[PDB]
Amino acid sequence: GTSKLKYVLQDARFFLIKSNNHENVSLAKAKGVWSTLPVNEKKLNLAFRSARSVILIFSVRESGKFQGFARLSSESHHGGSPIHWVLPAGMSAKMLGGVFKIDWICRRELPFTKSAHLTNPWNEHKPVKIGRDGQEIELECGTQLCLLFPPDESIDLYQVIHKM
Repeated sequence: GTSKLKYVLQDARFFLIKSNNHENVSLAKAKGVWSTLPVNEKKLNLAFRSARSVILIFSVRESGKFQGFARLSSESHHGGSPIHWVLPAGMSAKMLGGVFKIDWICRRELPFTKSAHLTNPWNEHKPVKIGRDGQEIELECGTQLCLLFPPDESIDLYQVIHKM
């Protein structure tokens, strides 16, 4: 069903994540972590304290798809085991030093062709697929986008709900 999913998304904030490569999204799905550049890291940390749920919606550049979405379960932290991110050109490991823990809500993909009817008021009403890494997605557009994903029957949102 979708009722627990809607409860998790109630009054959530949504952020678009643009990964330059598939490897890092696969690592994130296996390990339940994400790292981003400092400008977005600060924004996510602020958002985490402000809303019952902060949702990251992942898209790998050039893939034409979203690869899933996840909920922040922590603010960023430094000093753990260095995550073996594949680093884009010009990006240093220190730039991804802050690690967020995430709980995946859906690990299925969604093609951009299926979200063409959704525009983001916080990015000039451009289709929600369009946006820089870290672009915030307005509540209604983000909720509807998440509800477009195929159900991920492997995930039990009961544990997620208890962290809210």
